[PDB]
Amino acid sequence: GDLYVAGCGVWLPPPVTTEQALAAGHCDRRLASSTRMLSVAVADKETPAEMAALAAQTALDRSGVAPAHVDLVLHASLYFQGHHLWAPSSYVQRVAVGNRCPAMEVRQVSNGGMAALELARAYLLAAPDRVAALITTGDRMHPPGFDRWSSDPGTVYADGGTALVLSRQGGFARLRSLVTVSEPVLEGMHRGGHPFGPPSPEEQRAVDLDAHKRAYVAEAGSSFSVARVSAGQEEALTGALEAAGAGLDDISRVVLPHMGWRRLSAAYFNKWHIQPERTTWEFGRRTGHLGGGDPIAGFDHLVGSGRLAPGELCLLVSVGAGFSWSCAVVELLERPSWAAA
Amino acid sequence: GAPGDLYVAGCGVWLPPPVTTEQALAAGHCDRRLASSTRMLSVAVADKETPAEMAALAAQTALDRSGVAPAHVDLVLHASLYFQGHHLWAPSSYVQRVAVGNRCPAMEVRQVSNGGMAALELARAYLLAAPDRVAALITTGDRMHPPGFDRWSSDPGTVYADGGTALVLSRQGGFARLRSLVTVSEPVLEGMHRGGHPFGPPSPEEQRAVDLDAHKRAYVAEAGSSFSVARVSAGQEEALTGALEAAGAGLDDISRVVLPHMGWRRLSAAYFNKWHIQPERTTWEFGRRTGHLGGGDPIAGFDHLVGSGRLAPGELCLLVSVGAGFSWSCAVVELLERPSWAAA
Repeated sequence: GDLYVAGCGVWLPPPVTTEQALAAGHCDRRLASSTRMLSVAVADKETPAEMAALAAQTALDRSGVAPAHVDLVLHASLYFQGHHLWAPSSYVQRVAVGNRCPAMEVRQVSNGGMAALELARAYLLAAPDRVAALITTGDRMHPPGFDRWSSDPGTVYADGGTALVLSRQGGFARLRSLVTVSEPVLEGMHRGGHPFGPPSPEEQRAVDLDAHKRAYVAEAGSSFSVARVSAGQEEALTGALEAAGAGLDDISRVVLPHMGWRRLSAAYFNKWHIQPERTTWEFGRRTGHLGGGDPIAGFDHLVGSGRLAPGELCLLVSVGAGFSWSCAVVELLERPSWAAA
Repeated sequence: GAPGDLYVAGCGVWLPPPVTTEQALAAGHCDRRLASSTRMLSVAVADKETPAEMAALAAQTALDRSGVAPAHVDLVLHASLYFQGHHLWAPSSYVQRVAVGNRCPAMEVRQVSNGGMAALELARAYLLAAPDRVAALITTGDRMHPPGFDRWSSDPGTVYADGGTALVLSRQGGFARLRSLVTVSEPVLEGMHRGGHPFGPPSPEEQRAVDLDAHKRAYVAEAGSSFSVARVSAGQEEALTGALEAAGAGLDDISRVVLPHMGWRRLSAAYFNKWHIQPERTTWEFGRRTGHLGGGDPIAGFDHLVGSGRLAPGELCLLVSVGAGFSWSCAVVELLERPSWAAA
């Protein structure tokens, strides 16, 4: 009883070029060069749930699934959703679905999209009469709290929404495997306070992940850190491929996080020895890191541009602070009508 | 019991020291009118502890009491409704590192004040979706401090507490059985807790001091007071009746009702004068000394009832929870035995 992907979609605001960022002083020459980012999607006034809802409408329309058959709505994100004590998943449900199933947030930092997929799968499988689930992501990474170029140097953060419709009934792709790996010993890498003590008091101040990474490594050790990160990634990869009865050579396209060149090279290209041309590198480098929606955006790009053929397998690769890793193997069954040739 | 029965195997809270209404009056946080309308006696307030800390502390109590091995914890879910202290950081992973020490998936679930029950819904699904799974840990934690939040006036009529709660859910066994759990959603009401047009897109970000009363008035003006009240009422009724019917029970069959830790005025309008039940049959006295624990009230309330021996074997408990959105969850829980951590 494998599940299906029935629809997917994105809403991306207009790109800002690396050239404009250089001219505005947001990016410097070394950072442009190390990341090799071409542009990043940047929202003027659209808010995260707004962008999530626009993406959901597209994904639902494409899926053909009726509102009455959406049994769950999960909205994932990693940054402030705009209003405290307010329900962004309810906005998404109101705007994009119009139905009355449960709607809630799921977060797992940059692995939020896949985390929601894990829980949505369980939800659909937990009762015989359930049909589809809507997963969305949305984030808006603006000043003063965040610097999309320098809060986490090496990765350039985008504004935008993504959505996927998961179904037990049918769809244009089959979810062949989905595996999540957890190394919570690394949780201290993304906060202040002692890595093996309680979190430091809250600031305030703009997000600065580099400062926390340096402190974590100083305490835990560089060798320990790198090895444990590599191990988690390896476990998710191998876990997902084995569960689908596949090897990396059987994968036609790999959906990777939208990190800069140097990070992807270290984590993936020079590690697994896969070619960048077989991945979503070119798409990601124009888009930026979409909170927890990268693997949805990248899969959506691959399918919509006809780069994936019936019977071909796609590997989704996602990671977030925590750390958590998810990999999934998806088999494309048919080219959907919204796709290009 | 039967296969697919779910049980509460453990629970616990971590509550920081109470600040009395008197202290709040003296300090200017509260005026005598709010004190009188809410009838609050005290609220749990943390000095230095952060939300995941309090969650992990509560989780340690709940896991120890449950006697469930870390290897048998198949999922960790952490619910909350306010800033967790560090952006792009994983509070659920902190809870996992500190309180569980294992490698199952750990994530956050949020549904505002209904978060604990939303996490319970997904925990239940996760456990039932695979034959081999055993237990799941659910935690809540929140720290409602200035300058971002005013626990007495950010949402007048409810006084917010700092603290953590936790519950261990199991397919294997426990001291209580989950007889039903039902969640209701009325998303037409989402605009009530935000700026922007209630039926248009949200207004730009507001990290600033939270002020719900302002957004609520705006909603009612556009949507209509009559519409607003009726839809809130209907959602609450659907969750209640759905949970009772699913359990084979009527309200008369319920020994204790776990209510949100709201102020007396809000509880009277939504529950006491509507359902015609007595405060003594609810967690009113506990809540009025505790305050609104983010999405964790029904866990703290159930924990209180079991821990103080108020609930007896064979008796049924009704959990009542609600959050902005709006979302409602009700659950019927049957106490099977008095656990060893309880008194009589």
